[PDB]
Amino acid sequence: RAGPVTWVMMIACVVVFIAMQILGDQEVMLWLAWPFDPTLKFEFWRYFTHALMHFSLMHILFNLLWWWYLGGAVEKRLGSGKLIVITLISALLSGYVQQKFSGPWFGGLSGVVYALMGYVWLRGERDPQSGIYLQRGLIIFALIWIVAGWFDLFGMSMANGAHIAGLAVGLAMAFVDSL
Ligand SMILES: *C(=O)c1cc(N)ccc1[C@@H](*)C(=O)OC
Repeated sequence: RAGPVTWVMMIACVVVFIAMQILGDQEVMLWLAWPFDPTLKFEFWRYFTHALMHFSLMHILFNLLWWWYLGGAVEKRLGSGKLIVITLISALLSGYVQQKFSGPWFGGLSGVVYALMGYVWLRGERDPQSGIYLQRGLIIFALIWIVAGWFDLFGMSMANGAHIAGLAVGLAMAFVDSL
């Protein structure tokens, strides 16, 4: 079954998604979004918690499916702490880039997912002895996912700075780790 980190991320995203349905999207964003006013700059959770918010059923479903699979794999083969760090780094960096180009009103675990895609792949392709890799078939679907993000094929208004920054981060960490 899914490790503790894989699990708590999924439950946290579900809990937050429920709150967004009950209270509305904007209201939850007041609390969890990247700082949108200078008065909010020291509320350090916001640099990360944007990743917990999803704006539709499909948004959350596909993110959690990928997270469940890729995150679960990282945790099992490389440990909980490693998944934690990939998650914090990709969340922080993807938010930063997204914000830079589009402002603070955004959310979604997809920055982390793309990081996990790049990470699991490059790490298997450069350090097979790590005991983790992205199976041939899933490489294909990962690529399609990336293509869909890049060309805005999801039918989402959300921009896609988060997407490329996430992938770049995952690749970079795999590089460093395979050394
Ligand atoms: C994904 O979670 C996400 C998040 C943000 N902030 C911007 C874009 C995207 C793209 C996406 O949902 O790809 C699936």
